[PDB]
Amino acid sequence: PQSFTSIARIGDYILKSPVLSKLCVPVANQFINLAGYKKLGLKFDDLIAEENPIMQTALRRLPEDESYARAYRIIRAHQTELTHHLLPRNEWIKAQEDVPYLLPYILEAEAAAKEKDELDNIEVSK
Amino acid sequence: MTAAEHGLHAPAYAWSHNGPFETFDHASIRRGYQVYREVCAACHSLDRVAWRTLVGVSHTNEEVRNMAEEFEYDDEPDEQGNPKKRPGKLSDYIPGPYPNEQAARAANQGALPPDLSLIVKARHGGCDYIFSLLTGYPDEPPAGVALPPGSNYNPYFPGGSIAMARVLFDDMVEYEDGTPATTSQMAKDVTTFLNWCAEPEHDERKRLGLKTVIILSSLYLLSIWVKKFKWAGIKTRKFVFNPPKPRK
Amino acid sequence: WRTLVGVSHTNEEVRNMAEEFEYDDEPDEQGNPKKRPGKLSDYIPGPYPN
Amino acid sequence: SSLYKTFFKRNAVFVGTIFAGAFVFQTVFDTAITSWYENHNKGKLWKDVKARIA
Amino acid sequence: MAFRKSNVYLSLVNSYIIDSPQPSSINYWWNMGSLLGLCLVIQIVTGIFMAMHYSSNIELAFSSVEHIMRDVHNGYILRYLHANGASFFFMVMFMHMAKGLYYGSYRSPRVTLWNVGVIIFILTIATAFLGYCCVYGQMSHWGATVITNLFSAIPFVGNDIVSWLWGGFSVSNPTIQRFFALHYLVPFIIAAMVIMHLMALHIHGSSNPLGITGNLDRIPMHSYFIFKDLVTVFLFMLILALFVFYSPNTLGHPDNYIPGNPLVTPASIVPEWYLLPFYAILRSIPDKLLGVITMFAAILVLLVLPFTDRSVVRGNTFKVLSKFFFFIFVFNFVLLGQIGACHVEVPYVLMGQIATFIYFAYFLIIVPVISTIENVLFYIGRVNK
Amino acid sequence: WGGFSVSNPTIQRFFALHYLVPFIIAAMVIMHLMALHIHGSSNPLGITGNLDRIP
Amino acid sequence: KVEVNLAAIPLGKNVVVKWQGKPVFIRHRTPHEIQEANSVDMSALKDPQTDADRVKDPQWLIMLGICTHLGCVPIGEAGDFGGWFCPCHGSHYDISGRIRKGPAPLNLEIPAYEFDGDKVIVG
Amino acid sequence: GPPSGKTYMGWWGHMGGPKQKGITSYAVSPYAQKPLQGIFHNAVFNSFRRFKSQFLYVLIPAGIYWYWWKNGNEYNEFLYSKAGREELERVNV
Amino acid sequence: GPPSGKTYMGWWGHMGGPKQKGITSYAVSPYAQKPLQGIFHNAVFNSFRRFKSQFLYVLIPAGIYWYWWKNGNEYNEFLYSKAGREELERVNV
Ligand SMILES: CCCCCCCCCCC(=O)OC[C@H](COP(=O)(O)OC[C@H](O)COP(=O)(O)OC[C@@H](COC(=O)CC)OC(=O)CCC)OC(=O)CCCCCCCC
Ligand SMILES: CCCCCCCCCCCCCCCCCC(=O)OC[C@H](COP(=O)(O)OCCN)OC(=O)CCCCCCCCCCCCC
Ligand code: HEM
Ligand code: HEM
Ligand code: HEM
Ligand code: HEM
Ligand SMILES: COc1c(O)c(C)c(C/C=C(\C)CC/C=C(\C)CC/C=C(\C)CC/C=C(\C)CC/C=C(\C)CCC=C(C)C)c(O)c1OC
Ligand SMILES: CCCCCCCCCCCCCCC(=O)OCCCOP(=O)(O)OC[C@@H](O)COP(=O)(O)OCCCOC(C)=O
Ligand SMILES: Cc1cccc(-n2nnn(C)c2=O)c1COc1ccn(-c2ccc(Cl)cc2)n1
Ligand code: FES
Repeated sequence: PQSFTSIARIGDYILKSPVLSKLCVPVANQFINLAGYKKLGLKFDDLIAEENPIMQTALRRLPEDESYARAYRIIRAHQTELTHHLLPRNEWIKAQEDVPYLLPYILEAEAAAKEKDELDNIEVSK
Repeated sequence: MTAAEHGLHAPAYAWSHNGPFETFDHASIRRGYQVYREVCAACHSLDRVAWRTLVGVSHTNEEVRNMAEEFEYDDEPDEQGNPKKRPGKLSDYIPGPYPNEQAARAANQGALPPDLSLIVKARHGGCDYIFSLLTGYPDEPPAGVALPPGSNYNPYFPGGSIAMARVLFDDMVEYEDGTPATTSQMAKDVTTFLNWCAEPEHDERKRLGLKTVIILSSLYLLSIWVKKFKWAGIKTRKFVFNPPKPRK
Repeated sequence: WRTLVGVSHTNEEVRNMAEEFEYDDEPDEQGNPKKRPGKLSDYIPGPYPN
Repeated sequence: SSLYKTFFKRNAVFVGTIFAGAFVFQTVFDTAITSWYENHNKGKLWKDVKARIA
Repeated sequence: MAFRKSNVYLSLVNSYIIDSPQPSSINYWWNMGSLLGLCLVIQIVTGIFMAMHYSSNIELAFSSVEHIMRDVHNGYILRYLHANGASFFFMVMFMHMAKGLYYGSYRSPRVTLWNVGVIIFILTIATAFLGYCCVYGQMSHWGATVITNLFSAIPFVGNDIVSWLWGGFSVSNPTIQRFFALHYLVPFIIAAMVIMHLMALHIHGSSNPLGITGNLDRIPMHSYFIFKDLVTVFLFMLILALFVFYSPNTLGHPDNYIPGNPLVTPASIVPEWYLLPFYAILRSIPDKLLGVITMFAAILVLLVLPFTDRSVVRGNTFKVLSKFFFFIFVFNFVLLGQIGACHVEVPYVLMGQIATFIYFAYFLIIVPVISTIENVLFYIGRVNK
Repeated sequence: WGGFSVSNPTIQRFFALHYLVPFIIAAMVIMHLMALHIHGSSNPLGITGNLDRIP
Repeated sequence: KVEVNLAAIPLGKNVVVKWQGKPVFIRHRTPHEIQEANSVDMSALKDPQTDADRVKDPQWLIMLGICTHLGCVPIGEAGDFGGWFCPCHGSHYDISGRIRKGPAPLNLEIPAYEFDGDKVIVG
Repeated sequence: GPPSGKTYMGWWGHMGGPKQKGITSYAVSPYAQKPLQGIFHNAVFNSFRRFKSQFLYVLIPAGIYWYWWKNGNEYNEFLYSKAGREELERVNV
Repeated sequence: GPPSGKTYMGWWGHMGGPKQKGITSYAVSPYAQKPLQGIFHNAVFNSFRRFKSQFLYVLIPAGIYWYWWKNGNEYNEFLYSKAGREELERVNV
């Protein structure tokens, strides 16, 4: 549990620097291909642990057609693992389909929870 | 540490009770008790072994009754309260040569010879260590070693200095069945007899282990078959997804 | 013997009462038996051997 | 096959035939192993040494 | 409804081993908790039947174990199943704890389940120590002397704890008679903590090797995982029977067949194989009070693990760098056991000091640093800015 | 008996069984309290108590 | 606490009594080795005391052996000076009991024996 | 009895996942299938595919800790031999 | 978890009795009352009222079993005295 606000703060500083982007981004591409979740037909946002109130808020606000597609990818990955196989190569998730569909719902639920903490522990300045 | 402080490593001889389907050689246990009584028993006790456990293993019931009746044991006291003595019976234990350990050290220049009832299980090496010790006394120590007076050299003992001299020499025992009693023959017979004294269950344990391994390896193969039958509906299950219409 | 000290006799009195009896000692260096007088950790002896 | 259709005819065995055949199994299994074990070690047992002193 | 659901006692059986919803994709590593309940039953049953023939006096303890091996009918089966069954109890427990390290089972919402399991591990180490001293061999006397003298370094209460633990001035007759009575009792405290362990498991269920939710695809316990449990039960009994009947003294020391003597020191004093990594941590600190704290902190450092894992993904299945450093921690634990069975010599003293550092730096330095690096690599490998 | 009369094996096995049965009684007391919890206690009038309860 | 008298000590021995479950080494000291005990320099040792602070006894000699190594035990007076050559790691030392020859840097606790009127109580 | 705190698992009928719509599943009875048709190709081809994917995460840490133990064992054997006697005196100070 | 069989007790709010309507109750705090005002009249008058209502169900069975034991004890004392020696021989056959 780091934060998704802290991950985006460090990651945006790397991608805007011209010399840090040429050195860290090819390492991150080989790290994802060696992980192997796309061979089970999954995206990265399916992998996030969900037993926390921030993540339960973001899953309620997801549109209905994307919640049906997410539930099918999770069920298909549980059946593929118990048979100890991988999916056929025409059903692997491509690189241009691995998009962060759930990240904008996470970042707005976290900014509202931080604003509620700063107002409940505020000091008057008379 | 130094290799002299560890002791020399004992090699691996081909004992006839090595192997999962092998028993003791009971003609070598009988020959090994005779080397115990005539050679070892002058200084060693065998305190965990009763007379009755020898019947049906190396001697008959009539033979052990005559061996036990050559020793004297304490009886219940008299009607006046005076002590008494009696000969031995089958429920007695084999007696030792010394009354206490102060008298044992006085006859052996301060050293105490141990009890030999568990000596095979209590040494690293097992039967191979006891055989290599009794046949591994050199005629002279190597050049440079200074022995204290009253010690002997044996390279299998840790430190190389032992308080037991060489005891086994050729034709010091006349065997009953006619086997030639050399040094290596008599050293092989005591080690088989002393392994029976430490593990008298050995022949029965290896026969109950044959029944247990056959039954448990048949239950293991039958349970793999039954598990693959009951899981066959889950393993070949298929899923299809048609995305719902956006009415909702 | 030690349980009598402070109840009916002094420490000096019980030491003289215990030293009038003979007890078994640890054996000799040759392995022969030995005897010794009594001390405060001994028990009060009886008149018969069995 | 069909020899597991002659004795049982499409059913399971039963709970009483399991307990009845288990006791018949114990006496035949114990005799067959004691015979193989003593034949493998022939000449070393006490009943072979006892004969050779007589 | 059915009678197994309405009866007060049968509903507890139905809700735990019959109708319990399980994730579909759990593998054979999830079968180790069932084997640990079988191990605890074997130890309690074989120990009660041996306790009818045992005498705990200082001059009768060694000879009553020899009386069990020679005079009691099938008494050698009772002892060898008991002595080898304790080594099998520790091997399955090491594999059960390492499964939770690899798959992230310590994480929320299963933190209370992890904390109760740490208490079970401490009580099992104490049980095996107390029963080993009841043989009163030569290894039993000098192993109890080394451990009980460690508590004399505590300031101002050192000499009062050790004299109360002995009942006298050394390891004597009151020490062995009280070690046997405490050995009968602590297995019943372990059985009460196992019930509290299963109550915390019931409210959230098990995890799965993918690290994601399992509420979408469940199968019941009866006839899938009842018959998958039978496969590892019959393999456990077959390997244990090969040790009990064909090699019954491989996992022991030959010096424990010598009766214990307070006036003769053995040449080497070494524990059993499952206490050897914690014995090498103790001998690596030269101070005497700091060694006792460090040996007990090697168990309590498992409690800090829910807080130093900084990852948003549960488990090691899709993590490259977390998989590499998991097996560094595993083979470092085997090297600590090999060092603890050697003499205090060059270069084994420096090797045991570096390996003690790598043990503690895994929980406190390595895991929080590489969890943060993997969070950022997952981000910048997808987002295009 | 473990023999032909009340002897040494009789007393050594009676003490080991005496240590164990108090722990079986403690497990039956828990099963006793589970059956009490589903219906509650009775009262000295013999009639229902669901109309007037105190914690 | 065991109680022994003056001339009731085993004089020409090294008796290892199990007083309080502890090995302990006892020697009759003849008054001729005050010339001979401390001819050894204690700078060849690692920490010096005196003969005086160690042995407060003129003609008797006691020291216990709950050793900080693991609890070893020596062999009687052969070896180098009249001391005690030990077979565990090759240690041997002086007639009084202070180690430097062999790897043992410290020295042992002396028992708190006590004299009161023709008595000595080891304890 | 009273209710307790909230959980993340339910029971049969109210297990607690998202709502499902559009997925259909098919199965076939185990009595209608041929017995043990994975005893050959799964044991040779599939187990080789699972082995070589995960063998560099295990054997590179295993080779580091085995090289370290083997040089420390061979250096201790040299120190207590006859040729290593003047090195033993200077690494013991 | 699943639900279990039906009971006759509930919990706070749904205990399981009949519906109540028309009953009102009143109480007063224990801090506003005078302490121990039943130490005299309850101990003498009320305990005497509870005693004598239930004392014939206990003392009529108690007097039957005490009269029976007292005659059997006095007859055994006569049989083993000197005067009861020829009755002892004929009740022992
Ligand atoms: C102290 C003694 C205890 C004895 C009992 C403990 C036994 C359990 C060993 C630990 C373990 O759980 O590892 C299992 C793991 C494989 O888990 P998986 O679900 O991914 O593979 C399912 C399989 O493909 C289909 O398994 P399937 O159901 O098709 O066949 C069953 C299989 C029996 O398997 C077992 O019983 C467990 C070993 O039958 C056969 O193998 C046929 C040949 C006779 O294996 C591995 O991942 C690596 C193998 C070596 C790991 C050993 C590490 C120990 C230090
Ligand atoms: C107090 C702290 C105590 C801690 C105890 C630490 C010591 C534990 C000793 C047992 C270690 C065994 C590790 C058990 C962990 C199990 C989880 C695991 O590692 O997963 C198996 C691993 C990866 O599994 P995947 O899910 O990714 O896919 C598998 C497809 N074949 O797939 C594999 O790579 C196979 C695993 C093989 C592991 C072999 C290495 C262990 C060797 C131990 C030798 C010890 C005796 C000398
Ligand atoms: C065939 C005859 C004998 C056998 C098999 C035998 C066996 C043994 C064994 C196994 C040991 C222990 C070795 C060890 O601890 O590593 C031993 C030690 C000893 N034996 Fe014997 N023994 C025999 C005859 C004798 C005899 C005749 C004597 C006569 C004095 C004797 C005196 C001793 C002594 C003093 C020791 C102690 C040695 C030491 O601790 O250094 N033994 N014997
Ligand atoms: C979690 C459960 C237990 C564990 C891990 C355990 C462990 C051990 C161990 C390691 C030994 C030494 C074995 C040897 O080397 O000979 C031992 C000995 C012994 N244990 Fe246990 N024990 C357990 C339960 C029990 C119980 C419940 C009892 C008694 C009711 C018991 C009775 C004994 C006895 C009598 C010995 C005597 C020595 C022997 O017979 O081997 N054990 N125990
Ligand atoms: C000694 C007796 C023990 C018993 C009888 C026992 C029993 C069980 C059982 C039956 C399970 C569920 C099945 C499984 O996941 O394998 C389980 C899970 C678990 N146990 Fe244990 N266990 C014991 C010791 C321990 C220890 C020593 C630890 C940790 C230090 C531990 C921690 C856990 C955890 C975290 C889980 C959940 C794993 C998951 O759901 O993925 N347990 N235990
Ligand atoms: C160690 C033994 C026992 C313990 C700890 C125990 C404990 C309890 C407790 C705490 C209650 C709660 C209500 C009350 O106090 O009346 C209770 C009720 C009850 N017990 Fe026991 N008990 C024991 C033995 C027995 C025995 C020997 C019997 C009958 C043969 C019995 C039958 C009952 C019954 C029928 C009730 C319900 C009474 C009512 O609700 O009116 N119990 N018990
Ligand atoms: C996730 O999946 C699982 C799961 O897979 C399993 C298996 C279980 C099942 C749980 C276990 C296997 C662990 C339970 C084990 C215990 C509670 C151990 C307790 C042990 C005992 C109570 C031993 C008691 C033994 C005795 C009293 C011995 C009796 C001996 C006697 C009477 C000798 C005297 C005899 C005479 C003739 C005088 C789950 O609960 C579970 O969670 C849902
Ligand atoms: C058609 C059906 C056929 C199916 C056949 C399958 C049979 C297979 C049996 C063997 C398989 C596994 C072996 C293990 C076993 O049987 O365990 C017994 C039950 C498991 O434990 P539990 O009692 O369910 O949990 C027990 C615990 O989890 C529950 O904690 P508790 O304390 O009881 O809670 C109530 C607290 C009350 O406390 C008070 C104060 O009153
Ligand atoms: C030193 C030595 C030598 C010989 C045998 C044994 N020993 N004792 N029992 N067994 C099975 C043995 O092998 C030992 C003890 O070794 C260890 C190591 C850590 N502990 C320990 C830690 C926590 C607690 Cl609470 C209790 C003990 N004990
Ligand atoms: S006893 Fe300390 S070095 Fe020999």
